[PDB]
Amino acid sequence: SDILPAIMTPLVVLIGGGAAMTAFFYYVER
Amino acid sequence: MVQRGSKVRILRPESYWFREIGTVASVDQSGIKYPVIVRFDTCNYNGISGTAAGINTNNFGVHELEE
Amino acid sequence: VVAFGTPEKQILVEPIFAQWIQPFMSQG
Amino acid sequence: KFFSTAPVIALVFFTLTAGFLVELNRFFPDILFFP
Amino acid sequence: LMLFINLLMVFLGRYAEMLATGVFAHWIGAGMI
Amino acid sequence: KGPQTTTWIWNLHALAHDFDTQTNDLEEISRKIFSAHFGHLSIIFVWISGMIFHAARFSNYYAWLADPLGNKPSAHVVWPIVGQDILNADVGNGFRGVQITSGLFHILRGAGMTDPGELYSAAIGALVAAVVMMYAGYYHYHKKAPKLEWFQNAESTMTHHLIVLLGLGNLAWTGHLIHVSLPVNKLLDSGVAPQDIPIPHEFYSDFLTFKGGLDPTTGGLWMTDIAHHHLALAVMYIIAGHMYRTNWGIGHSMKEIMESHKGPFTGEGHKGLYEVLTTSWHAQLAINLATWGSFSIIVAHHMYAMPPYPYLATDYGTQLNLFVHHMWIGGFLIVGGAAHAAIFMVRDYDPAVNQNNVLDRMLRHRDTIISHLNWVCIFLGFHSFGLYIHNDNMRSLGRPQDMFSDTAIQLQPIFSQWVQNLQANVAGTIRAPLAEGASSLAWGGDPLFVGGKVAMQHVSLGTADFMIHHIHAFQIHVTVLILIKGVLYARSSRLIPDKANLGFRFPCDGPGRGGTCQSSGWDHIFLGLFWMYNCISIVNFHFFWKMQSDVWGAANANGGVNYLTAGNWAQSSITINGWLRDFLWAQSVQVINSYGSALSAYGILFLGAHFIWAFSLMFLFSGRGYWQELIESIVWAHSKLKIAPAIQPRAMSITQGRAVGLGHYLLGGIVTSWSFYLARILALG
Amino acid sequence: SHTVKIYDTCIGCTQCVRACPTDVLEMVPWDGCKAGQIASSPRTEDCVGCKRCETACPTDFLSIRVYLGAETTRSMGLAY
Amino acid sequence: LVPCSESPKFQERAAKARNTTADPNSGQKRFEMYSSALCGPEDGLPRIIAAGDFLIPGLFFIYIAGGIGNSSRNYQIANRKKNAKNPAMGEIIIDVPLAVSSTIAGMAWPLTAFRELTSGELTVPDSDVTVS
Amino acid sequence: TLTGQTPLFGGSTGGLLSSAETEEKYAITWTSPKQQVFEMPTGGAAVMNEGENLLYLARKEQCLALGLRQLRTKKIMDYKIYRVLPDGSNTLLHPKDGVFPEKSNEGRAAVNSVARSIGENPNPGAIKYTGKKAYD
Amino acid sequence: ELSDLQIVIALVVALLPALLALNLGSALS
Amino acid sequence: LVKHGGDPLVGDLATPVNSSGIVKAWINNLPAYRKGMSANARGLEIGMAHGYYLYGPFATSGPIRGTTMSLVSGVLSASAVVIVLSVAIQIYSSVSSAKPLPSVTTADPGSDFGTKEGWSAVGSGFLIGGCGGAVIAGVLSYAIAAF
Ligand code: CL7
Ligand code: CL7
Ligand code: CL7
Ligand SMILES: C=Cc1c(C)c2cc3nc(c4c5[nH]c(cc6nc(cc1[nH]2)C(C)=C6CC)c(C)c5C(=O)[C@@H]4C(=O)OC)[C@@H](CCC(=O)OC/C=C(\C)CCC[C@H](C)CCC[C@H](C)CCCC(C)C)[C@@H]3C
Ligand SMILES: CCCCCCCCCCCCCCCC(=O)OC[C@H](COP(=O)(O)OC[C@@H](O)CO)OC(=O)CCCCCCCCCCCCCCC
Ligand SMILES: CC1=C(C/C=C(\C)CCC[C@H](C)CCC[C@H](C)CCCC(C)C)C(=O)c2ccccc2C1=O
Ligand code: SF4
Ligand code: SF4
Repeated sequence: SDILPAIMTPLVVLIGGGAAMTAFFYYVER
Repeated sequence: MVQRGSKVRILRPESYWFREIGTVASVDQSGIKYPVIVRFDTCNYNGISGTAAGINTNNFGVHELEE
Repeated sequence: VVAFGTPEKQILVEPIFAQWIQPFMSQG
Repeated sequence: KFFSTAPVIALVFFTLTAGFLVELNRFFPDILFFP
Repeated sequence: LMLFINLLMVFLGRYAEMLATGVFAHWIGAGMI
Repeated sequence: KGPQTTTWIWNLHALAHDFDTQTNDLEEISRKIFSAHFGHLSIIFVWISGMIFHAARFSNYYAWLADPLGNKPSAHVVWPIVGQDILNADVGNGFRGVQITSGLFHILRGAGMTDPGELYSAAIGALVAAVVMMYAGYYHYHKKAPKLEWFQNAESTMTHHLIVLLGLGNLAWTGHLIHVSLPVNKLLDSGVAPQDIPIPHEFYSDFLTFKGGLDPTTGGLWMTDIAHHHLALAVMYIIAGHMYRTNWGIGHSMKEIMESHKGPFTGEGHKGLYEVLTTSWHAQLAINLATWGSFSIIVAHHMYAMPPYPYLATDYGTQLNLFVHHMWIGGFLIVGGAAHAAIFMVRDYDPAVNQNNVLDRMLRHRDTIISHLNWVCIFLGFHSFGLYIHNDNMRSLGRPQDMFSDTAIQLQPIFSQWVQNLQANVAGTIRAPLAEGASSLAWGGDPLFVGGKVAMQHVSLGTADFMIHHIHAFQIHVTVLILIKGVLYARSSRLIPDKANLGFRFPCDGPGRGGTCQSSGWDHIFLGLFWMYNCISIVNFHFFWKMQSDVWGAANANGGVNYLTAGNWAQSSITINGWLRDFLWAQSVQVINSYGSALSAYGILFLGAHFIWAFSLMFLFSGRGYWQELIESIVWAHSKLKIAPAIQPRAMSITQGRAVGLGHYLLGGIVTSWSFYLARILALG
Repeated sequence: SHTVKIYDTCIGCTQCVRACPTDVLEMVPWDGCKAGQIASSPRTEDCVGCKRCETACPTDFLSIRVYLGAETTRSMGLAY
Repeated sequence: LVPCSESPKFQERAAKARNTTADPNSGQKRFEMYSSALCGPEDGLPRIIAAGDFLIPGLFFIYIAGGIGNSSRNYQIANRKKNAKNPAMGEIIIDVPLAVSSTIAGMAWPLTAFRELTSGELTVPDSDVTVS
Repeated sequence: TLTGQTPLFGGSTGGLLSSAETEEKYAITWTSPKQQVFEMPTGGAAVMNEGENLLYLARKEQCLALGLRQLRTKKIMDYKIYRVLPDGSNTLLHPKDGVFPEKSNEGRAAVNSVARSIGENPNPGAIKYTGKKAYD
Repeated sequence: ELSDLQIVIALVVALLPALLALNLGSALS
Repeated sequence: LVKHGGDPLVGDLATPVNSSGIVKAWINNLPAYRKGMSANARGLEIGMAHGYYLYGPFATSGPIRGTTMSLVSGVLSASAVVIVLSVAIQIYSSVSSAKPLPSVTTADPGSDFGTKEGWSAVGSGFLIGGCGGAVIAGVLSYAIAAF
């Protein structure tokens, strides 16, 4: 779990930020 | 409170001239809620931005006015 | 005055009450 | 009339006050504190 | 010289004020020289 | 009528020169305007007299004229009262005075004025020119108001102002040059002492060449080339002025030419423009200020690249001061041009007159223009400033190989580099032929050295120069976007269809429609001035840093130049940290360390300018509201004490708050840069 | 939309109604004041909120007061 | 903190001094004058302590400030008594006779202050003071 | 059905956008004495044809700006403003009574007239959690 | 010095407030 | 070629740029507008074109450029961008009601954009096309380099 940074960071920033932005988009556009 | 001339201190809280002496210039009209028409020396803020002059005379309430 | 090269002429006011009260560093 | 008008009146007054203070400073040296 | 005279004669053609036509021809001569 | 509110005073000063407002008839207006133009010319004559007078009376002019390299021009002695004596500098040969940067001395030497008598004569000449120009105004207004017809006579006025002034002024000046200036400068170069040189009353390939480049002694252009140039222009302008129709059958009528020019795309073409131009002062002031500003900017570039006057090149202080002064005047004038184009569009625009002409067609596609400018500004924004950001990130991330630079990823300004090769190598026998050399060394040159100093050299162009050029393109387009938007939407928008009616200056049309603050054409000039400031600030910085890293310097033992900043432009100007560190931080060392020296005044003005600038944020960031509330509390405190003034004190107009915000922002920012430049170049250069 | 409320002290100068750029205001007959009129605001779905009305009103504590809320296409002043 | 005479730094500053006024002796005169005041040992720069230092020039300042304030107040009274409409050519245009009278009655404010304080002439009643 | 002749205009970009179709246009119809030239509020100069002229604009303020500033100046006070829905519902708005709102006419109620003057409006502290506004 | 067992347990614990934050957020909406 | 206004009250000027024949030909036959395409087809062509284009900036300009791995960057980057656009289409369509309106350039836009069905179809197209585009461009880059 030295690599956990290289997984957690893209997951949270890119994937989570993406999913968050998508969800907030649905939320404010529905 | 005389129509030709007077010294009324306005007690209307929402007024530019609250607590200022003013000279009435019109007879209190029958059936007019605010018929004093006191003329105050100082001008009001009235006017578009950078309008120098404003309003000198407003139809003040009789109750609000006081000799 | 400092620019004109006469720092003497500065209005240096000493903080007397700070001296009176004075962890505490020199109040000039 | 021109004399009465603020700009000229003030121009003269301050060109006097400024010159007066300049003259004072010219004559008396740097006075930081009352001697 | 002939060239300058030729230009003045042609300048009348251009016009078709006399001073103006001549002036133009003079400059054309200056260019040719 | 009466001064009831403090706003009256402000309004007085504001609309005092708004002849359009005060008057109703173009006649009375044009009379006022003509009279004023005289007044103004007198102000300029006073000022010119002042400059040549100070050069005569309080100057090291004669010493400088003797030995320019040694001496530093200083026609500005300061009275010692509060210890400001220190502002008087050791400029050499023991003269103590404020080192002037106007280049007045270079002007006079170029004019071939060597005699103190001559200089006093010039001073008094210009001063009587002032005394007559102000009276001429009085005469032409009070005594004898001119006639509307004369004004509308644009064809006459063109022919006149183009031969009488341009053609004849250039011939006149070439006389004054070849006869007085050119031989005097020849003698002074040969080494004839100022005293030795004869007074003026005492009294073709030799004096007219196409050498190009610079006089290697003086560092200026060969005054032979100057004479030949001015003569050329005299010739051209005499002809060109003959190509109009004044009070005869000979020439082109402007209205004929204009109405001729139509086309597929431009519908009815220029039909109606002569009418609006003649009837509308503002239209004229717009076109003029736009071209006048544009002229000052060409001045700036030309005077640095082809330093006309003798020894100017070597005088780095003047070369900078003049580029920067002219850039400022340029930007300010260009914006006033836009201003008066908007004032025209609001006041002096008739839909009657303009009907499917080029102006109407502009207004009719004004969304495509604003939209496209918007786009080109975003585009350029990103592909100029965003390239610096890119580089800040890459360089800070230690990925210099990923940067835009002469190294790594390279954006070579090839069009410009090409034009440069095409002007350096293409000396003779192309288009206009028989040019012995390049018009300037800027195109391509080995450094010409006058004394230790590099007079002028190849101003290179790399990635740094591509980038900063796109920064200029970006900021000029944004300034155009703001200005052209304020012009084309001064009449109306989708937001406020009756803007024409609301006026040119109005604070807003109130809080509705989401808010309409700053929707007026005036408000567009407000915002345009901040972008013109940002634009010209970066142009002046680009100049300062490029000059002092790549052009200016000192010749050491080896051929190499000792550039003022040692060529850090190429690598340091391609990041914002580059600019903060290697330009503002690195180069503010003179102005910040200037206290207790000759340049202390630049230090003080650096601080005071920072203060005026910050202070303007008070005006720009706040609204009339808060201030009138606070003002009335303060008035209550004067009322308690019976000090309350006759003129009720009113928080300044919304528009005035903005105008002083902007005034202080501009004064502060400009003076700040001015302090920094002067301290650095007076000290170092 | 913006609620436009006309208060007791309306001196029926007809200044507001001539100001309103979306003609929200109609000068209606009223026995309350010497003027014989008052200001009415039927068409407040067309109130942009410019407050040119308030700006034009000459009475101290102006009777015409516009209260901005629930911005719509017509309030927000959108062509689009 | 220590007399400037005593402080060795101040003597160093005195040796090399910048002359403000044209006269060569202005620098030396200034330092000689400044010798009286107390100055910090490291700095050797005259300091100001909150009577000669601050109180006396404070008094002079206050006298002049009171003078100019009083003169303005007096001229305001002259404005509201000269004409039915005070502002028009009363503030924008300055009546030199009224002003000079106001100035002459100015600088007498210290004696005048006692009378003004008596019966609260200066203060106007809260009731009168216009405040929304 | 709100029929007039469209003022001779070369076209602009200042006109109706998708909202014209999607939501609601407006239409100003006025009677012109002459074929005179007027500033188009969209930006430009159009020439009103002789007699009834119909103009489809994008908001009421655009219509009332043509009317109040330009037409009324030309002394043309015949203009009628119609909210046009997509279905073609043309609804007269501006002179709803047929008389300019400045002139007092009967059968027009006092709308949003408030008895109490500005001064006397209630403080919000008092009315907290009632859901009544000060002006209300 | 911190072992993988520990890093995992920390994550698994942190997952609990995650679920409960989702729950509380939902509630407060 | 002159500027004229179809329906002069609408804010749309016919110009040589929006109403010319050559232009109308090109625009109206691009896969957004081209008549007689399944929405899926519209998307597959738009996608392929963009994926293929997108490969280039990424492969050429990115951080690992020059290396062999740059081709893989190019393809994955372009595909990532296409996946993000695929998300954008889905969420757009989810919340979109609006239909492409007839314009000067395109008198009959169509329904493929303007119905939730259409956008889903287009997006499925766009995704497959885009990632295909990007892969094809990398394959061709490797091919041409080798050859
Ligand atoms: C800033 C760009 C600008 C320029 C360069 C410019 N104008 Mg205009 N300009 C005029 C003419 C004009 C001329 C002849 C002219 C010549 O070049 C210019 N302008 C130029 C008059 C027709 C007309 C009125 C002229 C009139 O208002 O001008 C009177 C002067 C004013 C108020 C004083 C304030 C000027 C600066 C604050 C002072 C700067 C001095 C110094 C740098 C810093 C201070 C030094 C120190 C004290 C610290 C005018 C308009 C106006 C505006 C505006 C915004 C402008 N302008 C703008 C400009 C109207 O509102 C206004 C108008 O209402 O629209 C019609
Ligand atoms: C976030 C901070 C940042 C900024 C502001 C920034 N970069 Mg960088 N940035 C780049 C440019 C760039 C530009 C032009 C730019 C301008 O704003 C910026 N950046 C800005 C490239 C050099 C590089 C490449 C990134 C990369 O390649 O991104 C993809 C680029 C693409 C998809 C856009 C290409 C745009 C089209 C060509 C437009 C053409 C339109 C056409 C005309 C229309 C008509 C078509 C038809 C009808 C005819 C990049 C980097 C990179 C990074 C990183 C981290 C950054 N950056 C960072 C930043 C790389 O690693 C990476 C690094 O490797 O650097 C080498
Ligand atoms: C928000 C509703 C939603 C859910 C619940 C969901 N997806 Mg998708 N989803 C995928 C996986 C997936 C998994 C494994 C999964 C559940 O385990 C889900 N999804 C679930 C990938 C195969 C595929 C591409 C990769 C994909 O987008 O992310 C990979 C999936 C992850 C790590 C598992 C987490 C589950 C998330 C809730 C899905 C996140 C989708 C989000 C909207 C976009 C985030 C940013 C994005 C640009 C990466 C995908 C699609 C995609 C979309 C969209 C709009 C969605 N989704 C939406 C959702 C693409 O267009 C997009 C599209 O390309 O496909 C048509
Ligand atoms: C640093 C100060 C500042 C910035 C950054 C700024 C930014 C800009 N101003 C613009 C305009 C204006 N500004 C105006 C008034 C002002 N603008 C001011 C100060 C600024 N204005 C001030 C102080 C004023 C008051 C006078 C006006 C009146 C206009 C315009 O009309 C003009 C405009 O809008 O034109 C369209 C835009 C220029 C066109 C453009 O888009 O370029 C591109 C964007 C740039 C250069 C900003 C930085 C972009 C960088 C490269 C970031 C890249 C993006 C990354 C991906 C970061 C995203 C991070 C997320 C992932 C979290 C741009 C948004
Ligand atoms: C150094 C860099 C430049 C710094 C200054 C730049 C300022 C630019 C700000 C924009 C102004 C453009 C022109 C607008 C001109 C204009 O009309 O502005 C309009 C502005 C406000 O007009 P309003 O619309 O608010 O007034 C309303 C009335 O017109 C009716 O409502 O007026 C003022 O700013 C009032 C103050 C005038 C000036 C007050 C100072 C008086 C002394 C000035 C002395 C100057 C000496 C100069 C000597 C050379
Ligand atoms: C500070 C500020 C004010 C207040 C500033 C004012 C009222 C400046 C006017 C007062 C100055 C001090 C003018 C000088 C007044 C007289 C000339 C007084 C005589 C001075 C003698 C002593 C010489 C505004 O009015 C304002 C309006 C809109 C946006 C921002 C602001 C803003 O920021
Ligand atoms: S609120 Fe004002 S403008 Fe409106 S009717 Fe009353 S007095 Fe007239
Ligand atoms: S806010 Fe403006 S549009 Fe709305 S009612 Fe008042 S004056 Fe009329």
